[PDB]
Amino acid sequence: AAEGRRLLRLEVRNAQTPIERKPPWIKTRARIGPEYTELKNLVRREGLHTVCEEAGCPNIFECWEDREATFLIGGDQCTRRCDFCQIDTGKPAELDRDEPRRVADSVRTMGLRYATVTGVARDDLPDGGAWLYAATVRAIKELNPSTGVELLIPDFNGEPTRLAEVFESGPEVLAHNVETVPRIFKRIRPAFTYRRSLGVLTAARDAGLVTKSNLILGLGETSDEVRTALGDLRDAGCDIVTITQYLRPSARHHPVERWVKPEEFVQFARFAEGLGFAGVLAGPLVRSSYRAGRLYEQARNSRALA
Amino acid sequence: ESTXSVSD
Ligand SMILES: C[C@H]1O[C@@H](n2cnc3c(N)ncnc32)[C@H](O)[C@@H]1O
Ligand code: MET
Ligand code: SF4
Ligand SMILES: [Cl-]
Repeated sequence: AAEGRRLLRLEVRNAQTPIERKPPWIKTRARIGPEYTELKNLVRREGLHTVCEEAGCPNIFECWEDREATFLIGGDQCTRRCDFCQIDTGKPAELDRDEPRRVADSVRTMGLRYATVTGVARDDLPDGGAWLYAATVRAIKELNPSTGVELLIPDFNGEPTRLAEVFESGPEVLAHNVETVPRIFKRIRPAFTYRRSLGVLTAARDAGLVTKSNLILGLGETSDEVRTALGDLRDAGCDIVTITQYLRPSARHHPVERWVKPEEFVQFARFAEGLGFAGVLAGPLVRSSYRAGRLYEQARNSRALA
Repeated sequence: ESTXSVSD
């Protein structure tokens, strides 16, 4: 495909920028443990995937030690390719219609009171995987009546009826991440658009859902553009936002253009609070699902409302 | 699985 080869050129050029030294404030909070090994056995036992593993998240030992983990539904092959993401690009296997039950069963086994779920893009499917995402939320809630669900979705190309199907499943939080700013958006997430992704949040808000998004900093954006994007998110109706640092998965991935200082993240968090977000969490290794249940509770109690 | 590198 012409698009894959277009990206190959960019990735080969990415690799001309040598891997960056990480600043000293970027460090791993934990080591392997019984809880990690047990969670990993379960995930493999149930033929599931986690984004924690597939996207190479550095918090995996910290989160899993706390029995917090985020499922990746739809397989481990994505039909899209974003220049920060190390999840495999490929042709997905057949739709596993039994996956929603197994996620739900795993949540029960884990005894989770809040479950976080994301997945890959499924452009191979007629409905782009809308049924899969909805059914996973439904399956979790059926098996786990008092468990909150946070669902981090692709955009389903912004198609209203695909979106409506997902929204109808009624997650406690609907997340969809704009990730970066309009000037460089195409260079980072070419299969999406800034405005389409904002429109997904607005659609979720209009459907009565609490909404969440994320920004990945260090991709070329300025802090002024970050402040504009936070305003855009808020105005679009986004309730909860995470503000985070890009880690480069490999030489073939986008270079790290800057390391945002911990004090700068504090300032971004304050700015977002000031704009009226119900929930804000900022920091270099903050991630969309990171401590999400605790963030949800905080949002659920805020004057802001959500 | 392959975890992104932090400071060395
Ligand atoms: C699963 C979520 O993890 C985040 N994500 C994925 N890869 C990276 C990375 N290299 N750096 C930072 N955040 C990342 C995105 O926000 C995505 O939505
Ligand atoms: C696993 S990344 C987050 C969900 C979706 N694939 C997206 O990028 O929009
Ligand atoms: S759509 Fe989501 S899973 Fe697919 S490459 Fe982009 S960030 Fe990764
Ligand atoms: Cl679609």
